[PDB]
Amino acid sequence: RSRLLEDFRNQRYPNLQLRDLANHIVEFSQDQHGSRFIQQKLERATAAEKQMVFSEILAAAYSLMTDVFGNYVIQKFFEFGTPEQKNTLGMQVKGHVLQLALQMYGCRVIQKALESISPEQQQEIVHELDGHVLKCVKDQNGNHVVQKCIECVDPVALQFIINAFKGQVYSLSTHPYGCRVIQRILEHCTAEQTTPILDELHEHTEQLIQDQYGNYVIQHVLEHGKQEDKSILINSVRGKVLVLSQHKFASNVVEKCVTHATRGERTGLIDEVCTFNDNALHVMMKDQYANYVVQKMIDVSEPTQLKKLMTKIRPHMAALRKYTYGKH
Amino acid sequence: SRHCVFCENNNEPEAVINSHSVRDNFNRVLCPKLRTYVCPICGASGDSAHTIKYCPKKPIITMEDAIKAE
RNA sequence: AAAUUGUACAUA
Ligand SMILES: [Zn+2]
Ligand SMILES: [Zn+2]
Repeated sequence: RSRLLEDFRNQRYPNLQLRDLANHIVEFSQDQHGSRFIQQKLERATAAEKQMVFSEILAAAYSLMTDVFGNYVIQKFFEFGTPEQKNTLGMQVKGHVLQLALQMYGCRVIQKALESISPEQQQEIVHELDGHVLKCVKDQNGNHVVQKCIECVDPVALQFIINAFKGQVYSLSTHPYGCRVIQRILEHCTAEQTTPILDELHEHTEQLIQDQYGNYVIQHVLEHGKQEDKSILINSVRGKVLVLSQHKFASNVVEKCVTHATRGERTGLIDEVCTFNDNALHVMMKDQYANYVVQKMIDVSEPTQLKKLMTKIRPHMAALRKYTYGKH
Repeated sequence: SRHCVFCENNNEPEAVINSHSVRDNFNRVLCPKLRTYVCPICGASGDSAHTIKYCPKKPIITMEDAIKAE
């Protein structure tokens, strides 16, 4: 360290002001207490000192953004600065957005920028990252950025990603990070962008529900998509309710299936689980996952199915009392 | 959490309930009542002991299996 | 008597 950072890491300047940080902000932003101080005292005074801090760091931006503490600095600037500074920062960032998005703190900052900059520069960054869709969605950091873009940009500009997904919607709806990207896609797009991806999903529906991540995709379509898609998925389960209420992942899909449904779908599935060969009811009330399906069935049915069900498995109650289930 | 759920839902006396936890800081099994039990399905005992409903080999039951069992 | 009820979402 130099002199001033050894003077302030011991805290010897209780009345410090931005102007007092001259010629040491590159070292202050690399220290915790210094990045907190610069961060918290950049809302008062005039913009002259803020212009100073902007100038002393515009020379080390490519490192302060890939810095564990400088990234809060760059963030706060992208949030509070005059648009001239927004553009002046925005400029030198292009040419390395691949690397800066692969790196942790740089991608935190990238996210922080997309909610305050201009739409035009935004689309500049969009056209920056074409094609690499593969290596970017399949990353611990690229996927968060991708999500923030799905939240903040115009869908039609992003439509190229809708074309980089065909042939891959399966191997990505089953991907630990891709599935979030797919949920963001379905919750933030147009009809003509969700349509091909939704068909791609309706292809591999079977293997998707028994996957520990695709079932979040299904669950997301069941409580947010159009009624039509809901019915389309609801029918591709009739015949397997017992086999799936026993599955650890698919059981949640069953719950969120009986919740959102029409009277004909609810009554249809209730009828399917009414024709179970006695001991399969025992599998239901007994098995560690099915009983959740049972209860979410008890809570959302119409009173006709209610009184035609409180009796249907009323004997097995006696075999359920020694568990944790207190059902009146 | 300063008490064992298993011994509580099994209605063991309150002293036993608050005398141990179910599992471990290492995520083994700690409750002696549950450590004594040998799984009739997978034989596992003690450190990985578990009851039948939660056994990792409790087989998936189809419809045709529910028909054969009659 | 075998009883505990169930899966994701990142920086000091
Ligand atoms: Zn115990
Ligand atoms: Zn076992």
